[PDB]
This record gives sequence, C-alpha cells and structure tokens, in this order.
Amino acid sequence: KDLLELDKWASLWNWFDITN
Amino acid sequence: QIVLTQSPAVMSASPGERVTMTCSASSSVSYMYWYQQKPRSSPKPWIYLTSNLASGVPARFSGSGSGTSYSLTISSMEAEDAATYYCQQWSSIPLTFGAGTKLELKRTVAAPSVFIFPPSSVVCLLNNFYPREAKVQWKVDNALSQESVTEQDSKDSTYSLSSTLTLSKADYEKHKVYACEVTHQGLSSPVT
Amino acid sequence: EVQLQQSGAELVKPGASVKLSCTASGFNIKDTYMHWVKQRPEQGLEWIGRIDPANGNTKYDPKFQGKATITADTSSNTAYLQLSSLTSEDTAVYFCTRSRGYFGNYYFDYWGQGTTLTVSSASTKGPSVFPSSKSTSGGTAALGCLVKDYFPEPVTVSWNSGALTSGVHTFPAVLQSSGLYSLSSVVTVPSSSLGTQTYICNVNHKPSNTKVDKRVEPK
Repeated sequence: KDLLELDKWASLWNWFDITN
Repeated sequence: QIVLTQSPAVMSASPGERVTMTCSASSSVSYMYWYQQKPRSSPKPWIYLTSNLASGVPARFSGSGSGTSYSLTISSMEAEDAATYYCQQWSSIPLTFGAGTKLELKRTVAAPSVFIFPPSSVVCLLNNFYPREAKVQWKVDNALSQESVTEQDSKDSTYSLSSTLTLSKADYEKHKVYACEVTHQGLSSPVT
Repeated sequence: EVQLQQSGAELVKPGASVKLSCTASGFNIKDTYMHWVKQRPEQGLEWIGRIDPANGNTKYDPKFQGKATITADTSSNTAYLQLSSLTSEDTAVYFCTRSRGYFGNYYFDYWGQGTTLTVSSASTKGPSVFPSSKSTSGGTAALGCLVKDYFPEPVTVSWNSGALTSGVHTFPAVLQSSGLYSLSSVVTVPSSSLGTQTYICNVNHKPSNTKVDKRVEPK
C-alpha cells in the first residue's frame, strides 16, 4: 500500500477530498 | 536510495539569535520531516510536511524548502533546544534519515582547572571549559589512555573531560613523576 | 494518551538470536503501521522496516532484510522484532514507532521508550573500584572513585545517597581494548572538609547484582 504512505501520493489524495 | 546529507553537523549558538540548519538530499523529494532527540530520550517529532509544527513545538521554529533544498529555522533560539535534529523523507523507499546536527549553546570563553588522581591507573580531570575542544597529553617522567567528555551541562553550558591513563603495577613503580598536561582554547599556554 | 511499551535491555552472544517487543497502548495497531528504527550508539538513526498489523504488507530496508523479522499480534496489540546472527555492528539501541500513512501526515507521531541491545562473549563481570595536595584547587578539592572492569552497562554511581549534589560529574564509560567497561565519577569538596565530612561512592551494577560502597579517604 504505497499510495497512502508516500509523499508524492498526498497532493493526489488531497484532490480526492475536494472532489467527493 | 535517496539519502540525506545534513549540515551544519556541529554548530554553536547563544540565546536570542536565529538558527538555520539544512538537510539536502541526493535526489529531489517533495517533503521533509524533522525530529528532535534529547540525550537518553526517544526522538520527539518536530516538523512534518516540510513546514508544519507538531503539538508541543514552539512557534519560533519553522521549516521551508523545495526539492533537495530543505531546512529548519528558529526565529529566536532559547535554552531547551540543544539536541540533535534528525531529518527524514517519505518520498521514496527505503526511508532514510540524516546524521543529525548537534546543537550546542554559546557560553563565555572559559579555561578549565586541571586535577590529577593517583592510583593507590592515573585519572586526570578537566572541569567546566568552553568550548569543548581540548588536548590531553600524559607525561610519565617527561615521556610522552581513554578520554571521556560529558554533555553540555544544563546549568552553565560547559563540558568536562576525563582521561584515564592505564598502567600495570609493574610499570607503575618503575617511574617517578606522573603529570597531566592540557592545552586549552583561551589559554595561550599549557598546564600540568 | 498513547504509549508504546517496549521490552528491556538485552545481552546476547555473538551469533545468537534475540527478539524485542513493543506493546502499543491507547490505540489499535490495526489502524496504522508499525516501524522499527535502529540507532547505532553515538550515531544516527537507521530505518529497519515495518509490518501491516492487519495483513501481510511487511517491508524492510533491502540492506536489513534477512536479519530482521517483524511480526505482530492483532489481539495482543504488541509488535515484535526478531534478529539473528548478532554481531558487533548490531550492538545498538532499537526504538519503536508508528505511521498512519496519508491520514496521519506520515510523520512518526508517537515513539516508544527505546531498547538497548549489547552483543559480547565476556558476560557478567562485576565492577572493580579504586584526595591529596595535587587534587585541590583554590579552596576546592577533587575526589572520586574509578569503576573499572565491568560488563555490561550501566553502573549507577551516587554520592552519599543524595549529598554533594552540585559538582558531580559521572563521566560516560569508555570501551577499553580489553573488552570491559570503565568509567569515572569525581566530586569536588572544600579545603579540609574532605576529611571532616565522610564521602562515599555508591556504585551499583544491576546486571551482575554488584552493589559496592567505597569510602574515599584523603591522602
């Protein structure tokens, strides 16, 4: 589960919280 | 493997002045994380996500940077900050740390006082000297051991040295004079 | 209030196996990961690896795999770290922390208390112990004891059980080339108060269960 514990995959998840 | 070369490793600063310490990487990372570890204690997290303080971190601290440029700055330094500030990244695996920068307090220039103990192993003592650099030279009958230095004392920000000259009982009774010579920083001469 | 209860200090033989613990309290480990960090003495931190408590997502540093084995008990809420083929380089202090990934801002929020590990073959060596006109300086006389030839660390040294608080300097121990440890602990007294007020160094070595009270008398 890299997409949740890595740095660069945070700005991506920040866009899921503003588009849900 | 993205590693963190941290600098300045050894530094000194008094209270009131600003302190800035960097932690550059071998490859571009997106965030830097700071951890402070006091002696004989677990590292307390300081700054996360490049420039976000933790719960108990004073607002005088702050981070900044981008890519490999990453640092930590203090608005005005206080006293309870003298420790190591390891950095860390979370952009690539394996996760690597920096070697940490040791933070010391800038005390007034002061030479130590020499003292010698005789075995009834000769023990020499240095007390309350700043800075921490010192040179110890044993001289048994004018002829040229393990050193031990304490941390920066919480009361006066001074260090203390202990050189332990080990010698067998057969060679201890063969000589006569047992001296301990020290060359300090502010003192322009040696002692014995 | 969140805590991580680790294990106690260890002393293993060169090449044997040893396992550490980390009982996490105040939260469920299944809601996060668990990371172990090795810190060589007087050096920096080294990331060992991690384990997902719920299922198999265990990662290690590729330079640390094979040597490290991180397990977990979901019902016990305790993370374990097993090591094998202990060598002199492995002699270090090991910590325990967690990381909630993106939802916890990645940073290691809560750490354990840290566990010290030592590797050698000369085990259970009791400590050996040891004021003149050349020990005084301007109305202040220096005196102390020499705790030598003990293993393993540490050796608590107190003076008169609370007396002579100021001016005490218990130096950190040095690793002699003989294999045993040896430190010093001095204390400063007045001009002629060294012979008047009785001073004694209380050296207690908990591993070997060696409590030694040495009296320092002037020359």
